[PDB]
Amino acid sequence: LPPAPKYTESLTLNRLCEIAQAWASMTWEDIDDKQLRALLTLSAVLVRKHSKSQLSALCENHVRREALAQDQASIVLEVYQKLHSDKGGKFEAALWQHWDRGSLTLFIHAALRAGTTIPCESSAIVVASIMSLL
Amino acid sequence: SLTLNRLCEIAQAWASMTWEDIDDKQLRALLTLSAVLVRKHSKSQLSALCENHVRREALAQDQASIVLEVYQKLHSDKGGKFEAALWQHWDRGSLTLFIHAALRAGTTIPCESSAIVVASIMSLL
Repeated sequence: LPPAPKYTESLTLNRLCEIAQAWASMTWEDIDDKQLRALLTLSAVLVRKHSKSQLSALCENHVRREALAQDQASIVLEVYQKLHSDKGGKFEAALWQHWDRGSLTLFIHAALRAGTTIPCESSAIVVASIMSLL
Repeated sequence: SLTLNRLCEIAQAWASMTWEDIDDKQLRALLTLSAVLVRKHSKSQLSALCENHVRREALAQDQASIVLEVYQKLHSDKGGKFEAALWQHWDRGSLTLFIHAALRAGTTIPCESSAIVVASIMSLL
């Protein structure tokens, strides 16, 4: 336990969140693959900003807003876990090249909706503690 | 509830205000806010926080290691264990300055070290 110390436009966490939420609330009926590829990277990073305790939370926000069968519910949770653990973009890259690009679009979009919408902290006493600052 | 976005709006609102008139109740909540916010950054960016924290505080490199240690131990923390130890062990002033610098640095460093990931995400602004 260590002693106390003795005496334009960057991608801050705040801006990551504003981008993710801005795009999550849009309709994507005109995006090219460059925008989708970037949305994929945004969504993988956004997942990694959540604690893994909350991984399940994202998934089952995702399952409910998209009305998925246990078939895809299982797959969705595994994808969130493989993105949360992803190193060097290996799994992300596999997703981009191998998944059907339209189902990958639906997944990316629902992932941005879940990341900007679930609580980032499960413990209610931490939630109340932080929210007392107003 | 406490989404990532509102966690950030809170941390940014408080980092940019002056705490010359806050009680220990507000400070204790602020320490918790900064531990959560540190945990939102990837572990590779810990050093970035450290260097911002040192440079904005005009701290000797002597202290840099100590500062980085605190960041890592806040980043590791489960059950608020280390957070609690820190709170009761450090004096109010050292703790105020560190928490405040942590809210400035946490809301302002890039959250991603890779320039290609950064350019890709920033193509959507």
